[PDB]
Amino acid sequence: MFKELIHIFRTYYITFRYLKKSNINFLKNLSYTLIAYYLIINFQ
Amino acid sequence: LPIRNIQFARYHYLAAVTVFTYFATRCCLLDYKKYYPLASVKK
Amino acid sequence: MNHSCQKVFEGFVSALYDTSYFFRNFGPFKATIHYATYANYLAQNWAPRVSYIETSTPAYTLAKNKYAVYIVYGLIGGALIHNYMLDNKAAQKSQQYYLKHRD
Amino acid sequence: MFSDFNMYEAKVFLKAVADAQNTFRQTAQQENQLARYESQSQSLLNGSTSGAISITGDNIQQGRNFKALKEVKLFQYSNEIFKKYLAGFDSFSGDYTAFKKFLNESVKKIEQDA
Amino acid sequence: SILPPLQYTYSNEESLELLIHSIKGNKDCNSERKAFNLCRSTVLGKHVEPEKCLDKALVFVNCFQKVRRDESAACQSAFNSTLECGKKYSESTISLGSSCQSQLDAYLNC
Amino acid sequence: IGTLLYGANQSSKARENKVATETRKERMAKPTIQLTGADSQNPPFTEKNINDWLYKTVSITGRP
Amino acid sequence: ARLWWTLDPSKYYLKQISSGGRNEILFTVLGVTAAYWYFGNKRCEHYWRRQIDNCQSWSRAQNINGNNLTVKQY
Amino acid sequence: SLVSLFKNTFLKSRVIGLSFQAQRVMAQMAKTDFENPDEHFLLNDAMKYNELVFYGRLAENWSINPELFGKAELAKYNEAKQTLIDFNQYHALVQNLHEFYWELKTIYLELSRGVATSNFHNKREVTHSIIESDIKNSIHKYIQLIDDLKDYPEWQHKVREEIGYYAHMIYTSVNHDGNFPEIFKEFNKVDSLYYF
Amino acid sequence: VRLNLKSNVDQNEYPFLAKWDKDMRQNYEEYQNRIDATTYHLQRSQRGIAVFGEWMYPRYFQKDILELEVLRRKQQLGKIYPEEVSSYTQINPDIANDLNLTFNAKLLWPVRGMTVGAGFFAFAHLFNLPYSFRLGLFVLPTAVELAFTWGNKTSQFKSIEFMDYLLQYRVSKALLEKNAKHFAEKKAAYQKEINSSQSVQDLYNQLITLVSEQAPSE
Amino acid sequence: FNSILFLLFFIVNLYWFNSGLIFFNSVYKIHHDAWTLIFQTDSILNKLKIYFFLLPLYISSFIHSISTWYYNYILNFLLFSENLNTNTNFVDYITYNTLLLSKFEDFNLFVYI
Amino acid sequence: MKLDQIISYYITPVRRFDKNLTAEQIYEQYQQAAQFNEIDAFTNIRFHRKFKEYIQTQEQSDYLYEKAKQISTLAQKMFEKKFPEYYT
Ligand SMILES: CCCCCCCCCCCCCCCCCC(=O)OC[C@H](COP(=O)([O-])OCC(O)COP(=O)([O-])OC[C@@H](COC(=O)CCCCCCCCCCCCCCCCC)OC(=O)CCCCCCCCCCCCCCCCC)OC(=O)CCCCCCCCCCCCCCCCC
Ligand SMILES: CCCCCCCCCCCCCCCCCC(=O)OC[C@H](COP(=O)([O-])OCC(O)COP(=O)([O-])OC[C@@H](COC(=O)CCCCCCCCCCCCCCCCC)OC(=O)CCCCCCCCCCCCCCCCC)OC(=O)CCCCCCCCCCCCCCCCC
Ligand SMILES: CCCCCCCCCCCCCCCCCC(=O)OC[C@H](COP(=O)([O-])OCC(O)COP(=O)([O-])OC[C@@H](COC(=O)CCCCCCCCCCCCCCCCC)OC(=O)CCCCCCCCCCCCCCCCC)OC(=O)CCCCCCCCCCCCCCCCC
Ligand SMILES: CCCCCCCCCCCCCCCCCC(=O)OC[C@H](COP(=O)([O-])OCC(O)COP(=O)([O-])OC[C@@H](COC(=O)CCCCCCCCCCCCCCCCC)OC(=O)CCCCCCCCCCCCCCCCC)OC(=O)CCCCCCCCCCCCCCCCC
Ligand SMILES: CCCCCCCCCCCCCCCCCC(=O)OC[C@H](COP(=O)([O-])OCC(O)COP(=O)([O-])OC[C@@H](COC(=O)CCCCCCCCCCCCCCCCC)OC(=O)CCCCCCCCCCCCCCCCC)OC(=O)CCCCCCCCCCCCCCCCC
Ligand SMILES: CCCCCCCCCCCCCCCCCC(=O)OC[C@H](COP(=O)([O-])OCC[N+](C)(C)C)OC(=O)CCCCCCCCCCCCCCCCC
Ligand SMILES: CCCCCCCCCCCCCCCCCC(=O)OC[C@H](COP(=O)(O)OCCN)OC(=O)CCCCCCCCCCCCCCCCC
Repeated sequence: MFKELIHIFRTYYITFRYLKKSNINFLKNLSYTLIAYYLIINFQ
Repeated sequence: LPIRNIQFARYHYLAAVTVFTYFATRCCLLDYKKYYPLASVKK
Repeated sequence: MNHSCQKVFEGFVSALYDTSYFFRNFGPFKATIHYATYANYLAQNWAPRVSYIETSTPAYTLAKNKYAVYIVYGLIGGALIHNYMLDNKAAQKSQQYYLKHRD
Repeated sequence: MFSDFNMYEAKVFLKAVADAQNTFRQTAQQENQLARYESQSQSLLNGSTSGAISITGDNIQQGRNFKALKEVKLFQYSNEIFKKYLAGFDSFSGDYTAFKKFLNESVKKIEQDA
Repeated sequence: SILPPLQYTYSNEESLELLIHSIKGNKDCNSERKAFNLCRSTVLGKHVEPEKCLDKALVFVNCFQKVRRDESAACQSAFNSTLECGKKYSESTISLGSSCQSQLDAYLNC
Repeated sequence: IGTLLYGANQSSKARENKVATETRKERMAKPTIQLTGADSQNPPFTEKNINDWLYKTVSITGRP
Repeated sequence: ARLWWTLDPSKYYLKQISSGGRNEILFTVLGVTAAYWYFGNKRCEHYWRRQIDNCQSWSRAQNINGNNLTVKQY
Repeated sequence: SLVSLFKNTFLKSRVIGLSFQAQRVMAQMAKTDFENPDEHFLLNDAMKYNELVFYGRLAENWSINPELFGKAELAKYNEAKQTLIDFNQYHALVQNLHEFYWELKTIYLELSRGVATSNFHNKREVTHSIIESDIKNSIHKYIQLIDDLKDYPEWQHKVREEIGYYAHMIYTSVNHDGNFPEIFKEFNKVDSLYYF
Repeated sequence: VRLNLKSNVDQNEYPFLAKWDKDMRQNYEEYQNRIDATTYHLQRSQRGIAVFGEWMYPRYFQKDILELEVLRRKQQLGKIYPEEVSSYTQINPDIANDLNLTFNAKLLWPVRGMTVGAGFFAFAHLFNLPYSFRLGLFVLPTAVELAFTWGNKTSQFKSIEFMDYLLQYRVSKALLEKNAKHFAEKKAAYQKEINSSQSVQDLYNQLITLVSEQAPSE
Repeated sequence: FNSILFLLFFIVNLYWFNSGLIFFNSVYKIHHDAWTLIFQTDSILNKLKIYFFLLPLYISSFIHSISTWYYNYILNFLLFSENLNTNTNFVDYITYNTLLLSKFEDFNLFVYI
Repeated sequence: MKLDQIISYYITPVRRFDKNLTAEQIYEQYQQAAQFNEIDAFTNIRFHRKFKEYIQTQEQSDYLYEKAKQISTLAQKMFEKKFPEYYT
């Protein structure tokens, strides 16, 4: 899902090509942390 | 090759996605202030 | 661009690059970034999990690796049910306490 | 238990009853608050005129005629009644029911002696 | 906690009795309640000079007290049946079933 | 480090003690309260509201 | 187009630790303890409450400067 | 010294375990390209790559207590430490090459956005002096790197195949007029012929 | 209740009270429609089933309850004038900044965001950046300012506090106007006898404390 | 002779002076007139402790006293007017003003900046 | 949350009164509770501080305050009888 979204953005947007796989992985980690925080907090 | 508790992992992923979408979109918890004009009244 | 603006832009970009390099490669800052990177790797790629690839024979797989999911489910369900029962008990206790205190 | 229509009827009726009780409270409180303001203003004026107290800036100072102040008389009589009738009230480490019984007995004694 | 705290502690029996009496009153003396709400809606009648609503509030309270004080024997019997059914429903911790709508309707039609 | 922390704690205790002394002196500066008769037989002092009477001059009659 | 949707876990995160399965029971115990503490505090705060409305519940208001709050009838 | 014993045991275990994998990790890094040398570890499988990266610094810096070490054990620990230092140097070299590759790719992306069909707002017919000079200096540095990598035929071949691809794309992206001969003088010697 | 819009208060004798009543009656219809809509939404969401409803009715429909409370208090107040906001500035310096975000009083432009965007535009012009890039860098700070501006239910909470304060102040003012004539005569002797402007309640409390401390019990 | 070392020492001195100012302000609020009883105590140990822990305050007060003395001398020279309030000798004046710390009673470095 | 539980939050703010009391009697009780007397200034001081030790519910608060008001009213009447001069 996240991989597919990143792939579509990379293949369609020329400017997105600047980001490295390392930067993509950092965004992935931040997104996973934020999703976990959202799931936990919504029940609090 | 064997994956332990693969069915459990699938169900956990599905439940996580369902809960995240539920909370993000509030699809089940709609708003009816728009429907109020188009509703009858009692008392 | 105009050559004067080119001089200004070159100076600005060189300053930005030098600042970034100094902040990243400074001793204490470098150590902090290194340890934080390894910690983030551990947190993301080695979080607690219930499903994993089993590359060991049933004779070489522990019973914990076979009943961990059941143990976790039991723990979580028992915690939730016990919390619900404690909520009911607290409700009853408060009701009785205040009723006997007055009205 | 009951239909939602009946539940909402009950909710509305309870809201009305609560509002009526609030109306009673507001009426009584407003009347007694006007009376209290009038009484306090008159007491302050009487004290200032008689010289019992001197009111300057944001402070009240004891005057030469302090002993004749109506507030002083009220305080003395309050102490006298708390001694004669409502004795032991200040330090009564009893149960709530015992405290209520003590208050009732004190009220009865005051009524008898009045 | 976000839920409001309770002011007066009502026993289960008292709560059920007051609820049933409130439902009965909302039918018996709705006119007085409506007049009281109308008089208390205004700023002058709500905050500044609430005393003007005192008579209407007294009338509404008298009507509610009359409703609470079941005078007719049939009314007392219907209220007792409804209250017993409500007590059973409340005390039924097991999966709940039939409702008390029939008994409520009989008490309201009494 | 331990003795420096102890010295800081001692200075804080000194400040707190002087504040307590000032407030207690202010409380004692008030006129004495004479408890006689019923009040003397039933002193107002109680653990529930002792802070109201702490460091307050009271003239009380009793049997030592 | 290519079909890609699937609920199956990714093999990148399915690795085990050297000593056996991943640290699941320990983290579950920690989470249970944290949830117990949190819900106990919430229940204690929620259930043991009452609202007392009387004269002693009101105190004189003051500004952020500490002075008593009074507004003129301008 | 219980604390010293625990520290030495941890250091030995981690260092030896990762020294046994440094060969595979470096082989995978060499196999992968310069755009994302850690692409395999990030996407497919992290074969102790992050562990090596983390524990290289510890091997370099943290002290040792020989009295807690044996003879063969100490020799093995020294060998593992040297292997980890070599891995650190290899990673630094790979990072430098990757950053140079991304510099060239940034130039290529700047050119591509200029010729993009969607670029209805920043369409420029003639290449400008700033980017021309950037291309010239980047090509000069690439030629210098190729010369410096003469003693490592495999490294030179990989550097060509990876980095010079974008240089060839830049060459193709512009017409052969203006300052083009001077800009691509060094490239035309060998590199242009290779990318044909 | 469909209250009439013609206030029954005498403007000649109770001007502020008449004005307050007129404003309240004028806005009552609209605020009552909004309150009815909110209440209907709440009750239908409660009537919903399982996760679509009752199971999580009281705890997750918090914004609706907050809006209902704000609407009720604003209906009771009728209208808000800048004088009262300045008065409450004593305890809440940002009272206006919170009331503007709580109520639809005036259209709010992200002035700070637009200024930052203009600065980025100047930077882009100086360094010869594309117009698309500078337009994006103008939009981004505007979006950040709008995101940080809208929402902010803490502003709604502070608006509720301010509205409670204002309602109490208006009730006290109405009582003052009602009893001004009655207290006129007493007011002159109080002005001629007491040179302090402090409140009668505060002075009487201080006098009670002074009596309790200094007066002999006897 | 290093700029980095100079800046670090200056920052440390600023933090120490701010902490001393806060401590002195609190102690003065508590000892409006009795602060000297503890600040200038005859005990050598207490005197040394106070001087060491308020060195930034004492050096700042010394600099302020020197500056005020020189400024007053300049004013007297230019205007042929009076003395430095009184005819206090240089040693007495400087010692008195350096020992006096009440000048920092309402002063906080962070607030001033 | 069901209506059976929600209605509790609307039943709680209603004070409990005997069903045989008229509205006039309830209003008289409220008037007696809110009554004002000069001597209240000190009797209130001596009463509320004590009542803080026992008040945990609104019913207890109501009962204690009503008894305090009744005592204060009796004391006010006795004081008026004793000191007719201040009230002429
Ligand atoms: C109300 C709440 C608040 C809302 C606002 C919230 C904003 C939050 C912050 C946004 C920050 C965005 C910028 C960072 C992302 C990355 C950008 C980037 O790569 O930078 C370099 C890249 C520029 O690269 P370049 O080298 O200059 O371009 C050549 C390369 O070839 C180009 O190669 P490329 O493929 O890489 O470039 C594609 C580039 C796109 O750039 C382009 O190539 C062209 C952009 C303009 C297109 C204009 C339309 C052209 C005609 C199409 C047909 C339309 C017909 C309409 C009429 C129909 C009638 C039936 O695509 C993007 O920008 C990607 C992100 C786009 C989405 C996010 C931005 C949304 C902004 C919406 C508001 C715009 C302002 C108000 C406008 C309305 C006023 C009335 O982007 C920019 O620097 C520009 C950024 C975009 C500026 C705004 C343009 C308008 C966009 C409208 C989108 C509408 C979508 C519908 C939903 C809208 C709901 C609100
Ligand atoms: C400076 C450092 C660097 C900073 C960088 C910036 C970012 C921040 C990084 C910081 C590091 C932490 C980040 C969070 C971790 C991220 C993990 C991740 O991305 O992994 C992706 C990776 C995704 O891989 P995948 O291939 O997509 O697989 C995922 C599928 O979901 C496959 O999932 P699965 O199948 O493996 O499922 C997961 C497994 C995981 O479960 C566990 O083992 C965990 C359990 C919970 C334990 C919680 C422990 C918490 C301890 C806290 C202690 C206090 C901390 C205080 C800190 C103070 C500061 C010192 O769950 C279960 O076992 C399911 C349990 C379901 C229970 C069902 C109950 C049924 C009851 C009924 C019983 C039967 C009744 C029958 C009645 C019959 C009547 C007829 O995830 C995993 O593989 C791991 C699983 C996911 C774990 C999520 C953990 C999130 C934690 C968030 C913590 C936030 C705390 C914030 C604190 C703020 C304080 C101010
Ligand atoms: C507000 C909430 C905050 C908390 C939540 C946070 C959540 C978000 C994540 C945060 C991530 C970012 C953290 C900030 C970055 C830290 C960077 C840093 O430390 O800088 C040093 C680093 C310098 O070290 P270096 O250059 O890497 O090393 C060469 C130096 O010459 C040094 O040479 P040396 O050989 O003399 O010294 C080596 C070592 C000092 O060496 C020693 O004296 C021995 C240390 C222990 C070694 C490991 C023995 C383990 C034994 C087994 C334990 C088992 C426990 C029970 C479990 C059993 C079952 C599994 O000193 C260090 O460098 C210490 C680094 C940190 C600890 C490293 C050890 C990790 C493993 C043990 C702890 C975790 C438990 C694991 C259990 C499982 C193990 C299988 O850079 C700096 O100097 C920067 C300073 C400025 C930055 C801030 C400094 C903060 C200092 C914190 C110290 C904490 C000590 C541990 C406390 C434990 C309390 C329970
Ligand atoms: C403006 C402030 C921004 C601060 C950012 C946060 C602090 C730094 C990160 C600390 C570690 C975080 C945890 C690990 C996450 C994963 C790291 C990772 O994989 O990143 C690399 C990955 C590779 O990208 P790259 O472009 O090739 O590398 C960066 C370029 O070299 C260079 O491009 P550059 O643009 O990054 O250049 C630097 C530029 C920065 O440019 C910007 O303006 C950045 C704009 C984006 C901001 C992103 C904000 C993310 C917020 C979450 C951060 C996680 C920690 C906090 C968690 C709680 C948050 C509530 O300016 C600076 O130097 C910023 C100040 C740096 C001072 C760092 C002080 C020590 C660390 C203190 C925090 C440690 C946590 C302590 C926890 C508590 C302990 C008690 O970089 C990214 O993820 C891209 C985004 C940048 C992330 C932050 C900077 C990472 C620097 C890592 C350099 C490593 C050496 C390079 C290879 C050398 C081989 C020989
Ligand atoms: C709880 C409250 C307090 C929290 C304090 C947190 C403090 C964190 C500070 C971090 C400082 C920097 C660390 C640098 C690394 C140094 C250590 C090291 O290299 O690892 C050595 C040791 C083994 O490493 P290794 O040899 O390289 O093994 C990996 C290789 O792949 C080789 O692998 P292998 O196959 O050979 O197997 C080796 C196995 C070996 O593993 C072990 O031996 C460790 C097993 C676990 C612990 C076992 C012992 C348990 C008892 C401990 C008793 C301690 C008592 C302390 C008493 C103190 C009294 C003063 O390694 C593992 O499996 C690693 C496990 C990693 C676990 C990651 C957990 C992530 C999730 C955390 C959040 C969960 C929230 C869920 C909520 C969901 C609710 C629905 O690793 C660890 O110590 C694991 C540390 C992982 C946790 C660190 C990050 C925690 C951050 C939490 C979130 C906070 C966010 C807050 C906001 C952000 C701003 C504040
Ligand atoms: C609040 C703001 C709202 C604004 C709304 C704006 C809506 C914008 C919708 C854009 C749709 C997509 C096209 C633009 C973005 C493309 C991005 C992309 O990846 O494309 C790159 C590519 C272009 O790049 P490329 O093809 O060179 O590919 C890149 C190749 N390299 C890397 C080698 C350089 O695709 C396009 O841009 C295609 C553009 C097609 C344009 C079609 C226009 C149709 C106009 C119809 C008008 C109809 C009028 C009818 C009137 C009737 C009257 C009666
Ligand atoms: C030009 C414009 C450009 C725009 C670019 C924008 C890019 C944005 C990229 C980031 C955002 C992506 C959002 C994707 C949608 C959300 C998906 C989601 O919620 O899941 C995230 C992830 C799982 O999904 P994903 O990793 O994507 O797919 C894996 C397939 N196997 O979930 C995680 O990994 C989170 C961690 C938890 C996972 C579930 C764990 C098990 C669930 C049960 C937990 C039980 C806990 C204890 C018990 C509680 C209950 C009692």
